Amino acid sequence: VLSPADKTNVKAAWGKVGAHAGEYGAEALERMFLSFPTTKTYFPHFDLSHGSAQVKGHGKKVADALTNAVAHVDDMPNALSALSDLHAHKLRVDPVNFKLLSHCLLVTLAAHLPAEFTPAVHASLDKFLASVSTVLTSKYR
Amino acid sequence: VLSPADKTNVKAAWGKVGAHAGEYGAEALERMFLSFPTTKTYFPHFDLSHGSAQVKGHGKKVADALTNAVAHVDDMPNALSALSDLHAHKLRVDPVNFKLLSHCLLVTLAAHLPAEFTPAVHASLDKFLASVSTVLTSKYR
Amino acid sequence: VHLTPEEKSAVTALWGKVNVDEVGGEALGRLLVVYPWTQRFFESFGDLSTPDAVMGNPKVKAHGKKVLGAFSDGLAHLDNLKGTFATLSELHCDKLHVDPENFRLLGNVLVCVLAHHFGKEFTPPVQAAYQKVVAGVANALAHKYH
Amino acid sequence: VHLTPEEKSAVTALWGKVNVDEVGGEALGRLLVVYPWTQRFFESFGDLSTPDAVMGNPKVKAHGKKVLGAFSDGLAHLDNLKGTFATLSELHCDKLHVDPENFRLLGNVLVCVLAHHFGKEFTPPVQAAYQKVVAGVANALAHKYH
Ligand code: HEM
Ligand code: HEM
Ligand code: HEM
Ligand code: HEM
Repeated sequence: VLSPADKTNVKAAWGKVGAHAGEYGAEALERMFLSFPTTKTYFPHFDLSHGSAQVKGHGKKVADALTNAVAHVDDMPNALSALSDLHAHKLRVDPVNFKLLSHCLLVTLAAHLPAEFTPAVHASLDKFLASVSTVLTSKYR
Repeated sequence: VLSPADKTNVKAAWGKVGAHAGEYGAEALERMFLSFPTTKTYFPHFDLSHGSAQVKGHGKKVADALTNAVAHVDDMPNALSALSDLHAHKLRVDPVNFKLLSHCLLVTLAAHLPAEFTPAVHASLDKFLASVSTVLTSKYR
Repeated sequence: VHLTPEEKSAVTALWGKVNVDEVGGEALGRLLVVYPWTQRFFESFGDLSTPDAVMGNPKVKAHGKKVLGAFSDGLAHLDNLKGTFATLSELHCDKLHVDPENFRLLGNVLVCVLAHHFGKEFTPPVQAAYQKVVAGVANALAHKYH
Repeated sequence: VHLTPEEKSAVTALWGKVNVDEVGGEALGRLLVVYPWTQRFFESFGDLSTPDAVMGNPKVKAHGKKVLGAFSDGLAHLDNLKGTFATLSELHCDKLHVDPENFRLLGNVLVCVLAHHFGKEFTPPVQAAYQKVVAGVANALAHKYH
C-alpha cells in the first residue's frame, strides 16, 4: 500500500540522507555480504572486501534505484521496470535476498539517522522497501 | 504479475473444479488446521473437527472469495477490498498464515485434479494464490 | 520427529507405494518451474527454458531420484535427522549456498507431488504427518548455516 | 553458535553498554509497530492504536525488559542455546502459538535497535556477529514446534 504518511516519511528520511545515499548503500551491501554470506554468490566478480571499489560503486547503483523508487513511488512498477527483468529474469535472485538487503538498509539508515529513524519512519521505510522488493521479484509472480 | 497464460490456466483449473469449490475449500482448511496447528488460534469458536459444519461453511466462504478473485483477477485489489480490511485490520492475520493455506489449497487441487494440475498450472495457481494473499495482507504494507 | 505410531503407520505405508524413479524428479522439476530462481542452481543441466523442457530433462529426473534417496534415508532415520544429513547440509550450505527456504519449498512441492500421486489416499492426517517430516528434513539440512 | 573470539569480543563489549531497562522495550515496541499483526498477542496490554501509544506503554516497556533478560541469558550461554530456551519455547510454541518467524523479526528489530543506539560502533562485523546470535536465539525458541 504506502499511505499518504508513509510516502511523507519516506520522502523525508531520504531528504535527510541526501548525498550520502550511495555511501550508505555501499555500507548496507557490505553488512549483507558479511551477515548473510549466502548472498555473496551473486557477486563472484566482486572484490567483497571492505574498501572495495566495486561494492562502493554498487552501493551507488542500489542507492540511485532506491531514489528513483522514492521519486515515482506512486509508479515504481514502470520505473523499476528494467531492474525487475534484470534481477528476476536474468539474475534469478532468490527473493529471500531482498529481505536480507532491506534489513541491512534499515540497520544502515538507523545507524546513521537516529533523530529521523522514528518507530513510524522505521515502519514506512520497511513498507517502502518491501514494495520495491515486491516489484523487483514480480516477474516471478 | 499473472500473465495472459496464468490467467488462462487459473481460468481453467477453476473451470474444472466447479461446484466442488466449497468442498475443497473446506478440505484445504482442515489440512491446515491439521498440518500447521498454529493457525488453529484464529478459530477458537470453531469446532475444528473433521465433520465440522463451521469449517464446512467456512470452506464455502474461502472458496467464494477465491472465485471472486478469478473473476476480477485483473482487479482483485478493489474486489477483495473488504477482506483485506477484515484480515489485516480487524483480524491481524500473520501473513505467514497465507502461505500455509495457499499450500493446502494446492495440495487439495492436486489431490483432486491430476489431469489438470500440470507443472505449469501448479505454477499459475501458486502465483495466483500469492496475489490474493498479497492483496489480503496489503493493509500491513 | 516424534511421529506417533499412527502417523508413523501413515508415512511408511505411502512411501512403499512411491515410484522412486519418477517421483523425485516430478518434485525437483516442479520446483524449478514453480520457483524459477532455483534454476540458478542447475544451469549445468541443460535447457530449462520451458517447463516441458524441465519435465523431460534426464539430468533433472537423474538428480531427483538422488533427492528422494536422501528422503528415504531420512524418513526412516528420524531419530537423528541431523546426523543423517550433515554431509548434505555441508554441501548445500557452505558449498552451494542454497538458502534454507528452498528446503521448505522442495519439502512442500514434495507434499504436492505425493498428493497428486495418491489423491484421496493423501488425507489431511497423512499430510499432517508428512509435513512434520519434510520439516524435519528442511531443518536438518539447514543446520550447518549456524 | 560458534562465535569466534573476535566476534565474541564484539558481542560482549556492546551488550555491556546496552540500557537493558529501555532497549528491550524499544525493540518490542518497534515490532508491534512495524509488524502490526504481532499486536494480536498483546490485546491485554492497552492502547496500541498509535505507535506513540505503543512506545510509552508501560506494559510494553515492562515486558521488553523481560525479553532482553532472556537474551542476556542466551548471549552468554551460547553453548546450549537450546537448553536455556526450552521452557520459553514451550510457552510460545504450544502455549501462545507464535509462529517462529516473528522470532526472526524481533531478532532483526533488535538488530535495528542496537544499530540505532550505538551508531557507527555498530559496524558491519559486529552486526554479522549479532545476526548469528539472534538467529541462534530464534532457532532455540522455535525448537518445540517439531
Ligand atoms: C531494493 C533492492 C535492490 C535494489 C534497488 C537493486 C538495484 C540494483 C541496481 C540499480 C543494479 C544495476 C542496474 C544497472 O545495471 O544499471 C543492480 C545490480 C545487481 N543486483 Fe541488485 N538491487 C537490489 C537488491 C539486490 C539483491 C537482493 C541481490 C542479491 C543478493 C542483488 C543482486 C544484484 C546483482 C548481482 C546485480 C548485478 C551486479 C553486476 O553483475 O554488476 N540485488 N541492483
Ligand atoms: C487466500 C486466502 C484466504 C481467503 C480468500 C479468505 C477469505 C475469507 C473469507 C471470504 C472470509 C469471510 C468473509 C465474510 O465475512 O463474509 C474469511 C474469514 C476469516 N479468515 Fe480468511 N481467507 C483466507 C485466508 C485466511 C488465513 C490465512 C487465515 C488465518 C489462519 C484466515 C483467518 C480468517 C478468520 C479467522 C476469519 C473469520 C472467521 C470467523 O470469525 O467467522 N483467513 N476469510
Ligand atoms: C530436502 C532438500 C534437499 C535434498 C534431500 C537434497 C539432496 C541432494 C543430494 C542427494 C544431492 C547430491 C548428492 C551427491 O552429489 O552425491 C544434492 C545436490 C544438489 N542440490 Fe540438493 N537437496 C535438497 C534441496 C536442494 C534445493 C532446495 C536446492 C536449491 C535450489 C538444491 C540444489 C542442489 C544442487 C544444485 C545440487 C547439485 C550438487 C552438485 O552436483 O554440485 N538442493 N541435493
Ligand atoms: C527472541 C524472541 C523472544 C524472546 C526472548 C521472548 C521472551 C519472552 C519472555 C521473557 C516472556 C515471558 C516470561 C514470563 O512470563 O515469565 C515472553 C512472553 C511472551 N511473548 Fe515473548 N519472546 C520472544 C518472541 C516473541 C514474539 C515474536 C512474540 C509474538 C508476537 C512473543 C509474544 C509473547 C507473549 C504475548 C508473551 C506473553 C506471555 C504471557 O504473559 O502469557 N514473544 N516472551
